[PDB]
Amino acid sequence: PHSHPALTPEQKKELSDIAHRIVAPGKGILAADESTGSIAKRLQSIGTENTEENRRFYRQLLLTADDRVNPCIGGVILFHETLYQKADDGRPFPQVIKSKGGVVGIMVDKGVVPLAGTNGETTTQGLDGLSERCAQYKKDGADFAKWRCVLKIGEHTPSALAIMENANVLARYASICQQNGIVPIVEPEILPDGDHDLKRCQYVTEKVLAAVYKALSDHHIYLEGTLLKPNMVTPGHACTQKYSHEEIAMATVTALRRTVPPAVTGVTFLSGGQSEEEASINLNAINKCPLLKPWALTFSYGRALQASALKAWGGKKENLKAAQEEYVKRALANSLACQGKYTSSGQAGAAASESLFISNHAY
Amino acid sequence: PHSHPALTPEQKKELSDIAHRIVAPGKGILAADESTGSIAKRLQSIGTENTEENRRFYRQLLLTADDRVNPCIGGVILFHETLYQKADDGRPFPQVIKSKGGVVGIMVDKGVVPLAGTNGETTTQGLDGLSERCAQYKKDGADFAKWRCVLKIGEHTPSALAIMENANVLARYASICQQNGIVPIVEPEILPDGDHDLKRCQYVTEKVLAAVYKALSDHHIYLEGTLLKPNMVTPGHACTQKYSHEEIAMATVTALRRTVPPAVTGVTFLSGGQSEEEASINLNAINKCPLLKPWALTFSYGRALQASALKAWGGKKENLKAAQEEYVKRALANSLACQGKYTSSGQAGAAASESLFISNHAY
Amino acid sequence: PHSHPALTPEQKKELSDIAHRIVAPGKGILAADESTGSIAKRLQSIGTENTEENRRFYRQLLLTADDRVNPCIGGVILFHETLYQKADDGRPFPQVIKSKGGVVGIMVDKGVVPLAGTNGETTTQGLDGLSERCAQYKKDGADFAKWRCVLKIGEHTPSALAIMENANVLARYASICQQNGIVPIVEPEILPDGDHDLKRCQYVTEKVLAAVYKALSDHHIYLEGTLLKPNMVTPGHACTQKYSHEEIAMATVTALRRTVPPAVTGVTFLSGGQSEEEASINLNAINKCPLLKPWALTFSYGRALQASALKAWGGKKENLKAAQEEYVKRALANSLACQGKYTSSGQAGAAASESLFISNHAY
Amino acid sequence: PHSHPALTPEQKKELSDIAHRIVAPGKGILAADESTGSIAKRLQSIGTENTEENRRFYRQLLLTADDRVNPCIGGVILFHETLYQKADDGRPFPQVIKSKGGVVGIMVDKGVVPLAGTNGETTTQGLDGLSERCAQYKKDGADFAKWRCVLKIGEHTPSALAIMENANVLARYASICQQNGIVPIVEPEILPDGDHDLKRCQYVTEKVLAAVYKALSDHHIYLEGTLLKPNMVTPGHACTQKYSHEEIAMATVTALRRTVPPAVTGVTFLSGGQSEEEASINLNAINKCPLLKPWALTFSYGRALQASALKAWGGKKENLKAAQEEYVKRALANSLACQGKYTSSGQAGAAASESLFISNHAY
Repeated sequence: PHSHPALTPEQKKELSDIAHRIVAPGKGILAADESTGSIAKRLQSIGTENTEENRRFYRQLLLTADDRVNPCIGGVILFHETLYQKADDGRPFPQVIKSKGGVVGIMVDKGVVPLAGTNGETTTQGLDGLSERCAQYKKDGADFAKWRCVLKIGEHTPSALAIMENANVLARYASICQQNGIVPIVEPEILPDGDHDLKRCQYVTEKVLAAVYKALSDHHIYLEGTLLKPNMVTPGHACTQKYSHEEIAMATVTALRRTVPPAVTGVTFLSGGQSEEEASINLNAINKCPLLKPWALTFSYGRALQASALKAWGGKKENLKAAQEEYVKRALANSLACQGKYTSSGQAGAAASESLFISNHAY
Repeated sequence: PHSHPALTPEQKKELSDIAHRIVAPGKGILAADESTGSIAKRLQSIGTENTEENRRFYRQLLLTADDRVNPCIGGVILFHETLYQKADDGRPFPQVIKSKGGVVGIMVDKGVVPLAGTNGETTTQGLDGLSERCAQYKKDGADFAKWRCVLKIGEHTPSALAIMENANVLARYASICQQNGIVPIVEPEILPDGDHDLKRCQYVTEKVLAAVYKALSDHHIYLEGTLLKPNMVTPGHACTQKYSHEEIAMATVTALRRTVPPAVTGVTFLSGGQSEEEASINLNAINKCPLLKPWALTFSYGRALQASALKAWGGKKENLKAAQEEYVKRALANSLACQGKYTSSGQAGAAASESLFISNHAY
Repeated sequence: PHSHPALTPEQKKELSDIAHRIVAPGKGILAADESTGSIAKRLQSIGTENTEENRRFYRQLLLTADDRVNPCIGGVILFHETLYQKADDGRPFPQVIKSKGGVVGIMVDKGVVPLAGTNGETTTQGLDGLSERCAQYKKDGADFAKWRCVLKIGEHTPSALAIMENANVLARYASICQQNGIVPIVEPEILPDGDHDLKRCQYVTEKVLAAVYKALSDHHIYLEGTLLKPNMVTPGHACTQKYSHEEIAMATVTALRRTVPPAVTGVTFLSGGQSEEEASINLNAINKCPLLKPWALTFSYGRALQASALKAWGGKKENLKAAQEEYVKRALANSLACQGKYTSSGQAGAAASESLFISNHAY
Repeated sequence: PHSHPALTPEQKKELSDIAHRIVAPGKGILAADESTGSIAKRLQSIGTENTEENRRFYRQLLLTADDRVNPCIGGVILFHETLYQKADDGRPFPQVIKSKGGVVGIMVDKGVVPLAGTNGETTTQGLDGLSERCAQYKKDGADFAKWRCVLKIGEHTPSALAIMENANVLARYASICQQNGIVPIVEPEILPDGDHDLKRCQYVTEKVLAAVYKALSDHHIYLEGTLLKPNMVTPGHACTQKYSHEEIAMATVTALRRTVPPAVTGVTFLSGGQSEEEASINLNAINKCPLLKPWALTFSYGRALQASALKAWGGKKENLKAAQEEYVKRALANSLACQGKYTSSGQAGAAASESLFISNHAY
């Protein structure tokens, strides 16, 4: 084949730098990119009703935590609106994040659309005018993007089509991102739904990440300028078998060692519906695993950094400080976790709510 | 693999029915899907302003030609605007087209975008929200769609990536279209720009189409409810070698025979810069080839059907009929060609001057 | 991509001719390429020891059937032993077959081997030193070869690995073949085992062939110099649903129309455990399907052309004439079948015999 | 996809162990797999006849080395003949190797065959009956195999086909090996021929490796029981650009980092026509490269470990020890190089190579 460099030595430089700053030792990613609909559900869980002001206030709450958070938070992924909102003192949100030492992230995909002829599988849209939006985003203080692709494990899922198609689109988004000085977080999300064991999930994970990286190679993606946001290898939510956090750290680290090349700056694990405590404990064991990890293994948590804070806040403006505290605790807990310096109480405790719902809550 | 029917027998029936109505014996397709920018170039050449009224009137001009055209036109591809425009009688253009026995088509892609790391190669965007647009377009009288993917021949083109990428986007588009009852026209266009000869073009056409069809298989596209709009195998527009139309017809038919499966209802060739007369002659000879053709071999012309009409229109009502007649002449000339009944007219007058470069100065 | 002529006009010529002559109207293929072990199993049934003499005589009994078979069979696939054997008159078997108007075939594959990591799947070996063997076979009067890959429909079969593998190995065998002036018959045999219905078989068959022809394209295969020896789309050998001959005919032709490009000279269906009469009846209805078939649709039968002959012989020389007749009559019946001119006393397809799997005993 | 364990936990364990022994810190591989034909040319340069004994004596010379190489040689690759030859003391060669601490290897490929339609490209044969060959070789002390694949760089090479095909064939060989408890060494040798620079080769290497690993994943290969035998990223032999060993080391490790998953136990580079010193120097620079190397970077040298010793022999049986010493020094030198503790420099001024191409004479 004949090379035709998509990026210049300088473009590659900026990309690597940004990536290495987000995953810097002890730092992780705050997933604050809940869409108006996602947040609407969560605000109502405490009794609060959805509204722009409430969203701004809530996001501010997380973003204006005391400086203890600074060494823990390497980046914050935001939703389109929050990016253009301002703190009570009139300082635009990206500036607050930036002054705290982090890089501003943006959710760029436009949701998942079904694939015809599949067993309910999907692909993700958002490629239209992506360049134009990536140009505005960076100009407005965005250094990285996030694009989510969902995969599901079943009797005949994920299919060859689902895997190859989803990989191919993630590769496209990534390519576009780099061209505009944007670092792309490739999120090949395999859903925990099902009763499949640890082996199945691990096996699936290996297969999908294979396709993912081969695709990136075909599309000429600069891996040093990318972050991987995969799922931790765990059993299905309906699996009757209990596994030790070590088995999870094992299955996870192994899948990665077999599919993720060293050039990848880092891996930011998603909480995937795990309780706050559990999320940190697993991330700890993953960094406590004897195997050789060529890249950072940190977090990119959403609910696993907001649960207790949301509850403690309860919409009560007076509860601002009490709510921010919970946020801070989880952040520090995970800061240690991505280093293997975390200690828990063998379970979960307060951070153990959530609850598994099977065909019960439509709303 | 495990089947999961994308379409029910009823959906397939409709699709196969529509695709058959467009490529019926002796009928072709009128491409009137120029966008505000494309049509502008054509209006300014004759001296007419690029106004909505002017575009509307010219579009009407062709869409209201005498009934002799009814048997020649199986479908008319319209641009979003023209689709929602009314004729002087207050009737919506689609109703006007379908009353005259024509099937209404719509252009749904959003243009070509660069592929990073390639040699000026591209891909096509437009998939975002396509289902909602296709579902709605169906509600407004459009029965078929059109999507264009541009490929190019060069020292290192088309590349594996460009081929794989465009082939995949086309299959995505089709899948979506068929889910909304819309018949997809795959348009894997291989540009004639260059100095390459017949052999090379043919060779590339065979690879592009093989890839295109395998992609449709992976995507479970219903081949019976599809039309393939390709380029005719011709040498480059700078090649130094005269080729008889017979050779062109041989190379073209051979290429299609090697890659386009029989189930494909019809092939609608595009002019691609050929003179009106040349488009008719090559299409005529294609149909005259001794090789077995298990699919309709007709046209889908733009400039090759409109060239003389635009010129004979002058941009004023006075030449309304004078122009319509040129269009009528060209269509029935091509109507005969897609059956092997056309007989070369010759060359003497009423030709079209596509841009003034080395002519006149003070007129 | 760029061209590098795999074959020259003269080579393409020779191949196209050889292939067309074998599938000439009314003509089919006799598949007597049973390996020493395979034939031993058949001889054991009639009470005849597996002696090279016995093998030579039986093969002779088939090849020396009077001139009535001449217009019926255009090709004879032999085993390495048979190719070098001589008939009673001292003339070599290929000369015998040749004088009778047929072209000699030879099996070249080395059997199937397991694909580790698959649900008991296989792939086929035989590529090592193939070129050398093909050059020898050619010098010895062999003008076409046979390579068989086995695939199976089941719970998680056939898988992507198997499909990709066999499709690719066939293309290797094919390419080599064309280089040595041998016409390759590509045989992607999908076993009829299992309780899978007709629709399942059609789907898998469609997908397998789509992979096959994409593979041939990648390897630059000359489709006009190739034959396809597929399985008919029939229900599983344990299906409880009863199907008519017209249904299997429609399913087989539809599948083919969706995968086999017009350029492919001919399709030589295999028996696949079908009865002698059932095979010919199915072949006939297939050629009586209203759907346009761009290529020849003949047979390449083994047991479906030998059973009665082999059975009547009983290892007794004096039964020679009776045995050969059972054969001649079988060839004659199929000769009409490939032309769609086969009708038994009743002007309808004969009813089945056992059909146990449809009875109440299969519940 | 669905998990179907190709190897039991103990099978994986055996492979991991073998592969790890071969590339333990400080150890490398001795490449003595020169076929009878190839070894002949070498013997001709030292005025020696290529006979049964002469070859055996030469192989003995290397294998019956002073125990000082015991910590240097992790494994030795033998040709089929040598595997069944015995040393003067009456011990079969594989016995000598084992006792001295090294694991016995055997190259199993049967040479390269031309790919049709390509610009003189190739693929490798050897898969036929490979399984039974492995079961026997294993029986006779073999623990690891070798299969070479050649890919040349040029105007349009390597092609997508050569990459796809060679990758698939390497994976087929790998699978068959692991099935018989043999560690397979994947060798996609990218020829250094031509005037292409450093960047072109790195690019091609990245592409080739990307395909190799995807194919291994598709075939369900156990990465922990495999070794890659790639070329170092070095410019073309006809290139006219001076590159320091530091530039070579950088380009090389980065390529592996972007493709080779950390699970790959080790990488045993090949000399690629390099001189003994140059190979030791480049390997040293490669190991002392600042970037994180998750796999063992060692050697597997033929000429670069025999050159001087071979010359010293010059047929004279007396020269035995003097020649054996030159080999010991080379082994020790490289033993230090595979750890990045080798005193050197490398300047094309004193002891230079064919620097003619860089010379003004090449203008």
